[PDB]
Amino acid sequence: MQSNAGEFVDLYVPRKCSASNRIIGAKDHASIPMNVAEVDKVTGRFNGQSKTYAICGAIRRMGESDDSILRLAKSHGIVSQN
Amino acid sequence: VRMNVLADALKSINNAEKRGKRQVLIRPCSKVIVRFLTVMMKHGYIGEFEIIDDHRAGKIVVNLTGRLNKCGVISPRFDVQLKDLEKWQNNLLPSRQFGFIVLTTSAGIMDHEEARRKHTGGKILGFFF
Amino acid sequence: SGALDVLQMKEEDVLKFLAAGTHLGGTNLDFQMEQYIYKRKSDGIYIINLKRTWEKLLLAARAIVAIENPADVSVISSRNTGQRAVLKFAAATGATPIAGRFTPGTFTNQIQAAFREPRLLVVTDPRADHQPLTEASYVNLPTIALCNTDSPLRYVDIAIPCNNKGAHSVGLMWWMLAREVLRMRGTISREHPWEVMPDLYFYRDPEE
Amino acid sequence: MGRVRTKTVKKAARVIIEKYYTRLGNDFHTNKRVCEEIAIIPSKKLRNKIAGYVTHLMKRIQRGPVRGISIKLQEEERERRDNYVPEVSALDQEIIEVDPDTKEMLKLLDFGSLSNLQVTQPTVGM
Amino acid sequence: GKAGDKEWLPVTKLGRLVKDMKIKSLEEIYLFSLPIKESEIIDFFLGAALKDKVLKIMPVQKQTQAGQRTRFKAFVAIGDYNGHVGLGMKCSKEVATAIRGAIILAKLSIVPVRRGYWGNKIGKPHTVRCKVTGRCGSVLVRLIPAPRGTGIISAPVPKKLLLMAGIDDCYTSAGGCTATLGNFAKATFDAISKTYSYLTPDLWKETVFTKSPYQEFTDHLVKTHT
Amino acid sequence: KDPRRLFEGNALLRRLVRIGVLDEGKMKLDYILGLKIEDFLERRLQTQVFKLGLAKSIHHARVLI
RNA sequence: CGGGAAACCAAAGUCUUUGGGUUCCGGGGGGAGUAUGGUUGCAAAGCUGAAACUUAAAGGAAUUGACGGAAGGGCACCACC
Repeated sequence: MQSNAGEFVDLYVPRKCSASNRIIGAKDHASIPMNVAEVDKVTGRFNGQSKTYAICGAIRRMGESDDSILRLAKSHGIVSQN
Repeated sequence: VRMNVLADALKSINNAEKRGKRQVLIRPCSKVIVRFLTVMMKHGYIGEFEIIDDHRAGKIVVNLTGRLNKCGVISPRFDVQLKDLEKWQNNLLPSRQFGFIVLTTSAGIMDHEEARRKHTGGKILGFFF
Repeated sequence: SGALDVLQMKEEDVLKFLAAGTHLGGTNLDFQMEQYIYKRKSDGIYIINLKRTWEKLLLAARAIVAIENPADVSVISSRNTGQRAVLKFAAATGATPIAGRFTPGTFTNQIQAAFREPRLLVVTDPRADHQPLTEASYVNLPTIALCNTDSPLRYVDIAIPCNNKGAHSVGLMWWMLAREVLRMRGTISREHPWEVMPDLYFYRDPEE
Repeated sequence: MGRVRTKTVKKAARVIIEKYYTRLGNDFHTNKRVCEEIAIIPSKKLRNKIAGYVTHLMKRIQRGPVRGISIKLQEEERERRDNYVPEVSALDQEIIEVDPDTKEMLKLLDFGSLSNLQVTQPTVGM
Repeated sequence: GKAGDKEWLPVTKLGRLVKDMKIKSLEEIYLFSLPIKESEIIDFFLGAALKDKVLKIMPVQKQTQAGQRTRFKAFVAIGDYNGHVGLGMKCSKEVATAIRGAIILAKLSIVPVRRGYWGNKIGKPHTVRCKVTGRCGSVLVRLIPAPRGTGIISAPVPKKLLLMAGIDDCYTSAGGCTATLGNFAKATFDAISKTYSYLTPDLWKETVFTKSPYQEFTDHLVKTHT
Repeated sequence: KDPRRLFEGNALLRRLVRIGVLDEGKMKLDYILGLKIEDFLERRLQTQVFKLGLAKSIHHARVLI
């Protein structure tokens, strides 16, 4: 949303679904993401450091949010042979 | 039966993206479908596609992201006169700025921007944004 | 694997699971659950993928850690088989509770006396606990859930396939979650075994 | 019937009982005195009507827990009762009897176990 | 002014962050898609210097045992002039309450508007990025970007809403029973709100995004009560 | 660059500037689009005969003229 | 999902983001399927089908009472027994 002199105008840049790459817009409160903990490898020891995904109202109402998370969590770990 | 084949491919796509789908199998495909899928591709509105070869007429798999609000087909394929292109894009595009009208001209299936630059014109195929 | 090793399967657990008869799975699959399914037993019944049941449970556990204030993860059950179960989970991990008649207007509706703003809901039957699952979807709160093969997938992100027909399957899975979360971002340390007998989770019931 | 206690009364009874159980009694005459000590009630007829219904409750409570009333002592009693556990019941006795396939369930689960086979016949719907 | 400010106290964690000066703009809420249940939140973050115009009064009624009933319905719109607007309809026993409640309802509903350039983007957005339409029970309003000086070409009621929204220039076409005002304003309200939903190519790329002020401020938003 | 747009655009601008109605950055078409009535109204006699003392009123001005 | 004014509708969906093929009928309500000419019919009648004039609502859907010699309903010697 540039303006004349490369300036950034209007007022915000919305987050985009983690499954459908579609704008979460802005009053659709039937939607939320999901912070997964990073682990200090080895195992346990929750260390931050979120691995995070945002899922749209749409996907969730269509009886996905879950799987989407899995394509999301495995593709970037953890989660394997799902 | 079938009059056109493009219109089916486009619709199939639109319903895929509307569902929340990331792939489609269109059938049966054609040189014109390829060319249109291709113009879409150059611009980002779809990912990569693949023509599978049944010993028949073809089947295409399109992998789609989700930048696509709509890809429509115009029927019939009206003739356009260089200052009917200006009239078309206004009729059916979201802002002057973006979205393409894609037509077929003597010098190739092209988005209207490429049309304006070449300086040729022809008959209207469809659109997207 | 993933996060790197020890965290994998452990026969010890695959033993508690098979024992508690989790994997047994519903005769009616349901479409969104098809992935969980390992194989269909003759004489109709499905074998859930414990390996899959396992890993997701761990994925669940991890999402429960990462919430900073442990109190505000709500463990929920109106089902009897899961009532002592969740009460126990809330005792160990921070985790506030919601058993029995969920009470409508608990997430929407400030005014109410059971008004809660969780950052994570964990539900045990998405069909029995449909109210909480619906209310949660009125206010941007993620959901872990107990799902057998034929449970509603609407508004639930993360399933842990179970059996939820019942017995200790509901007991063990809540147990293992609390066991898992205490390990992660907790302080069990040494994704070594339990001083707590898993029976402690498990339904009570009646008297003559 | 004609005397159906109204909420203003019934509430007070649930109320007192919740905060008064070990104080209250079996007998109308005494609670009535107690309501003077533990509550401020405006007319004597009301206070009587209250004492009376709450006694009808105490008479009932002292014969079986009543649908919506909780007191510290009753909680303690349920707590102790809710301990029980024997020789224990499964056993299940030497050897599980399986339905097979459930036998093939272990057989193809990499799992030893006790055994028995009796699983045949199909198998009508309805 | 001096009348003795009230004593808002918040039900909601989102609210605590706002009063604490922890949340400062609605954008945070909008990006997070936090629901807003306490009207004061809207009041503190914006609304200050946001003006509410009452659109309509029309009365209705329904039948009692011993005959009739009748009551007042008020349609209220709220918005600064830039980028924020809300719409609220209420029916109540008394006009004042109907208006007073309507305003509250409008504020809760406040919505983002994405305002854009007819084409050559100099000196900040005059119109709309694309063309967005909204429908409410057979009335449908279509907004179209227009060149500068075009202004709001709409019916008076719609012009008023679009005005508060902060749109300078826009073309409109309306179909359906435009007469039924509650419907027409509602559709237009949906139309404007749809601008945020449009994905343009500018938007095509993604983002660590945010952690949510709810999470960072979490302690802050569990005070010392219960 | 379109001979029609160039030849007439520049002319419209130059015409609009001779009268002071318009200014240079304006003095392109992108700016006339973002213009208004006062800008014309400001150039009439009447208001000038005020604007340099020689009237002291938009009034006086019109009867003077 | 989405449609529709709703009742409803997996088609009445993919319709303002309005464009797959083709065919038919309607443009407030009454006058009227009437007059009149043509046509078909043994006959009874059928098809095509106006106007003058008349009139500001005709109509649809949902919502709610009132009311019922509709169904389960009750309650009272201002009701019966």
